[PDB]
Amino acid sequence: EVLLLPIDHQPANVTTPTLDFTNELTNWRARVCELMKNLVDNQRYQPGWTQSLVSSMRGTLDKLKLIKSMTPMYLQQLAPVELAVIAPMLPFPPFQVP
Amino acid sequence: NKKTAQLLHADTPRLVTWDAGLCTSFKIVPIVPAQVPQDVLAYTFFTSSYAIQSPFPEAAVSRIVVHTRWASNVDFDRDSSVIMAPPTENNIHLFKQLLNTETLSVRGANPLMFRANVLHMLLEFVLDNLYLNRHTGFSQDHTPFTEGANLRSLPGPDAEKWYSIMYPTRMGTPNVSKICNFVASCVRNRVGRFDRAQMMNGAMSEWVDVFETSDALTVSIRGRWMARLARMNINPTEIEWALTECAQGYVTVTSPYAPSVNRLMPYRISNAERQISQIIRIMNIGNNATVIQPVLQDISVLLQRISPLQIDPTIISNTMSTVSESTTQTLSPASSILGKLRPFSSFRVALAGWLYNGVVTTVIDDSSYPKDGGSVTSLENLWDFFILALALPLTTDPCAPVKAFMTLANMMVGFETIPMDNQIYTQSRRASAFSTPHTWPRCFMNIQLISPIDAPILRQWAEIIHRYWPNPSQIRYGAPNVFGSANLFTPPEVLLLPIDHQPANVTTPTLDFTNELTNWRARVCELMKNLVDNQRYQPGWTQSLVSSMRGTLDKLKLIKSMTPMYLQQLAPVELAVIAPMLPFPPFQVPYVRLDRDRVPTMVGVTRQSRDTITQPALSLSTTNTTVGVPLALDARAITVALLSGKYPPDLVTNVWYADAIYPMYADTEVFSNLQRDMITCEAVQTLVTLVAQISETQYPVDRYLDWIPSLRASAATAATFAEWVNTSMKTAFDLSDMLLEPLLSGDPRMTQLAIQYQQYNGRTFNVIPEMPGSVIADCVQLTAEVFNHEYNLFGIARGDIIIGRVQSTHLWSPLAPPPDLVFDRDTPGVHIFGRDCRISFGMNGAAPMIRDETGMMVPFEGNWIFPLALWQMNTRYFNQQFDAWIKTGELRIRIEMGAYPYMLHYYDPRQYANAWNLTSAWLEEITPTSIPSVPFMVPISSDHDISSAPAVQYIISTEYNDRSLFCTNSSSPQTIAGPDKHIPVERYNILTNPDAPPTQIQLPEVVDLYNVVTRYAYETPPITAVVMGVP
Amino acid sequence: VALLSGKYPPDLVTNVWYADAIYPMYADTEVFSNLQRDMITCEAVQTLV
Amino acid sequence: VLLQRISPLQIDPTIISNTMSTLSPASSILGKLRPSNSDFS
Amino acid sequence: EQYRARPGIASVQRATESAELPMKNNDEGTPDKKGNTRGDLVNEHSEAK
Repeated sequence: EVLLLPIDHQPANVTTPTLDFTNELTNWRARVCELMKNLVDNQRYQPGWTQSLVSSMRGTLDKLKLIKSMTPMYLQQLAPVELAVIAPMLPFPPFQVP
Repeated sequence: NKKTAQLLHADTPRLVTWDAGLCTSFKIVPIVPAQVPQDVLAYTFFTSSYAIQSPFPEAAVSRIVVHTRWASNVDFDRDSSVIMAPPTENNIHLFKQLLNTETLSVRGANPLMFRANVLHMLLEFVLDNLYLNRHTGFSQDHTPFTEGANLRSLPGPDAEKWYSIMYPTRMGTPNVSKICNFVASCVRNRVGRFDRAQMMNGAMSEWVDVFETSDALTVSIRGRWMARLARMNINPTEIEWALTECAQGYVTVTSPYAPSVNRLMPYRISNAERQISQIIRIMNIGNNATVIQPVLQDISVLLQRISPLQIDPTIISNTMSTVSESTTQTLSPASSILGKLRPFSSFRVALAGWLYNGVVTTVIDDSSYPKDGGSVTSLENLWDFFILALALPLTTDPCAPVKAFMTLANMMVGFETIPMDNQIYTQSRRASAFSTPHTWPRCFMNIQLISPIDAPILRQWAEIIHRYWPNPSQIRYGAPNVFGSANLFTPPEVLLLPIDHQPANVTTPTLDFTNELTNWRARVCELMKNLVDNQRYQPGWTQSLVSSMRGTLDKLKLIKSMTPMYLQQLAPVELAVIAPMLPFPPFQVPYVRLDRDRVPTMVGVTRQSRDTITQPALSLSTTNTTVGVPLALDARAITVALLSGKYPPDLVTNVWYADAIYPMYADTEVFSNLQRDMITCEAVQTLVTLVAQISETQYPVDRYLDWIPSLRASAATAATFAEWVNTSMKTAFDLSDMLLEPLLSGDPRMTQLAIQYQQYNGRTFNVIPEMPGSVIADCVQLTAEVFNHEYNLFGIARGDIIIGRVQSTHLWSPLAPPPDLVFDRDTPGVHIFGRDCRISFGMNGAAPMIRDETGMMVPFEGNWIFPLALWQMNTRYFNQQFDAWIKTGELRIRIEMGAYPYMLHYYDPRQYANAWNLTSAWLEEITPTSIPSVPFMVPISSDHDISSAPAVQYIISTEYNDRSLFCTNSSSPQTIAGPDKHIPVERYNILTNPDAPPTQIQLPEVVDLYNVVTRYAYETPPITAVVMGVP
Repeated sequence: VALLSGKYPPDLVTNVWYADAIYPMYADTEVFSNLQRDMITCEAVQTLV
Repeated sequence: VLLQRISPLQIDPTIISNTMSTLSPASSILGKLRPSNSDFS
Repeated sequence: EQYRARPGIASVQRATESAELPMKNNDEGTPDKKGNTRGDLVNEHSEAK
């Protein structure tokens, strides 16, 4: 009766917040952003960069970090359901490996 | 560029609007005509037979209806009306105007969108009523109908009609008609003008209070609207003072001293309101240079026009034409320097930049540094160094010092060497790269690391940078008693400067070298001169070239430029005098000299929050979007400016400025902007307050429409909703640009405003603005609170319905059924149906059965309870299986709806009437996405014995919903058969109850249709009209 | 990009949406027939050996 | 494909476009993502 | 019939209509009634590519 997923799944609920750092995927988006930021902050890793791009490079990342995409929300709530609603009807049943 | 423009000049909202008509939003309409002529009451009885104009409709049936400004006569249309039709016509289209993009049927609407729609409706109900009640004029009554009262006159032709709808107490009472009875029982003395404020003999009354038709609700709305503006009012003197204070004395204006005629001039707003918009302002610009640049260029010009300083390059050329040198020489210090200077834009801009280092950091363009880095062996490069050294200090770039240093270090490679920090930021790395604190080389902060023996010049250069780099200062500007303060990280009135400002004590200037920047030129030259006379460098130049080089340097040192002086004595003032007039007020962050620990490393703003964080102060650090960009200037130019400044011959500051500034202070664009900010903030709060009704926010808030159904709202539906709230606002205030768009990014359910900046040492500074109130918001929530009672008046019925056959001759209103006919969940032997419900067909005669909610299976008969949704998700199957039993059988269903739009169908009681055809259609047209207005079949009330006849009904309500009914047979003496209703006294409390104060209202339980209204006539003149300047 | 820019329809109502998504899809189901085949595919293998 | 038209999720790049609002780091990332391209197989 | 499915019936059908389809038979490599294996004379690595 099992269908394996490489993601954590949660109960469906459209009221869910866009910036829910509880969602594994949303958090990753964040964490990866703040990393880059830390990287670019001191400009120790980019000589030959004539003007300070920290300000801009930062905001640019901040914008991506806080963008209101609902994709993660879906990939964790509905996506899983949909797949399950299909599996059984498929002509070539699933074949997974942990 | 759409943003760019909005910074320089945003559309100003249309605040002041007047209404000379009636202040009411409800109108009484006739549904079923009067029974005249008839077989019993002779026509000679009815008032209508004598052409007597009545205050109310003369008809068998009349109901109240919502219709904003139906009697209003205004100057500006806020194009946001809410118009309903008589309940006998379909109104569905008003409750499907929002999220029903997927709703197919035209007669239908989706219920889960009801609350959303209703909400927005109320929002417009308010917006469309935001006017000031204007005072017109009167005329004493020349008849005895009233005891010589003063009756107000409406403008426009075809006016005689109003005088009868206006004052009901004025009608005569000869009849025993339902109408006359009412009128007859009202207090006589409360009609016409009530009281006034006559100040000038032979001028208008400042305002007047007066009795006349109107509705307590919209009256209150307008009351608070005026209340809010009344707070923004300022008077001529206050303005005189304010302007005078800003100009620092150079300009003098005047206000009159004598009895005025009351003027409404709304402009004063709270600091809070200014900060909030200054953040929104900053928000939509951060990182995009091309938006802020044009702003600087503007100020750049403004300066050029007012500043007495003029750049005249010929100065450099003249002094240089006397430099001594040999012709047999290969190089010419004199020539080369001129060809390097190629003798403005960048200068004036650099200054402007001082006002916005919060978001813009000026820097010297890369193109101005030597390609390869330069070499102290190249006369050309020595001048390159010079140019840069003189310019750097005028940029807001907090790393300039280190660059000014490295700039030389780069040329000294191999000649003089120093201990750098690591292998990446080496002594040869382009100076222009040390753009952040983390890069300031150790030896630059601890001079001792530089050998006074192995690197004498380089060291000395450092000692200079340290001891002579300009010391920042400040100057006070503005006048907050009127303009409030847009400052965020600094104190009000404070304007920081990256230079030392020592006000001048005279008005008749003379060359002066006792300036901060003049020494800087001096030192820089002296250094060069030393680099040349250096015992191990001087042997490489012909003894002649040295003399020339020296001579030149001396002439540069002792050049007679005024710039350095101007920058210390006048420039700061000029800026301070302009600041108050800018559209986008200054946004600074402390200028620290070499105290790197305090260098700004980040500035960001938040407009949303995270997960479960509800306190701004906690989510700020992790929900801000960084702001700011660099702007590059041409070092060449800037230097030429600093080298060739010149004042007009016979200059006299006290006069010069008095002329130059006057015109600038005849541009009231400033004041206009305040009004915008005022709105920008009303808009924000209005959003959060409404949004919090369809979704769950972090703000405390009222809640009255929870009974009207609404879908589970996603961050998408949220935004879509917001978008409407936005539009409507702009539309009502005649705005064409942005408003709320900056905040609309993605999800609005957690909006919040705050800004912060951070130092190198990691210390951070937050700034959470105090949300001021909102009249718009309060007013919506007010009408919402009233909606919770007068809902029927808005075409909405509350409760559920019961589809079941009921045939009899009786005449009750299906909208006010008789108790024993309704049942509920707690009634005995009732079956509720849930999710697992299914149907098992009958067989061999047996009956079919549907499944209970507890798992009991019953036959198609009895009293069931269905939540609307359940039917919707099975319309076809159900209509097919049940309809037959509902019609001729013994099945009665109660559909749970909560709230629903309704439509009435009146019929003649003496003739058979079966409502099936009507309800059949309803049921059949129900969809998992829509439902049409519930149809009710109600009898026509009569005023005389009438035979009787059967009537088969199928739909009745669960609770009273006939509050829309105003009166029956209004012109007859009494209603004998059918629903009887006499003119609702409760609505005319001021007239029906003598012991009540004139100023008493009954909201939010009852909307009185006759109150005391205050009408103003204040003047709204242009500032230039009362505050005059003295040229 | 997909991860960065997704959104639902503002008037979404799962209960309805998926109902409309399953009906037509299950109505064309072939589960049953595949089951019968699976039965033979086996018998075949078994027979062979 | 089945999954695409059975799913209520919609992909709308403009979201990115509207958030950036524009060497420029901002433009670079945009040119790198290429929002105009509507293939998401 | 005041209802319009969402997602649309047609849309979903065509879609599942193609998912329904069973994967293709792979003769290549097996023998025919005569005993000769069918397919082309190509290297296993090349065929894969």
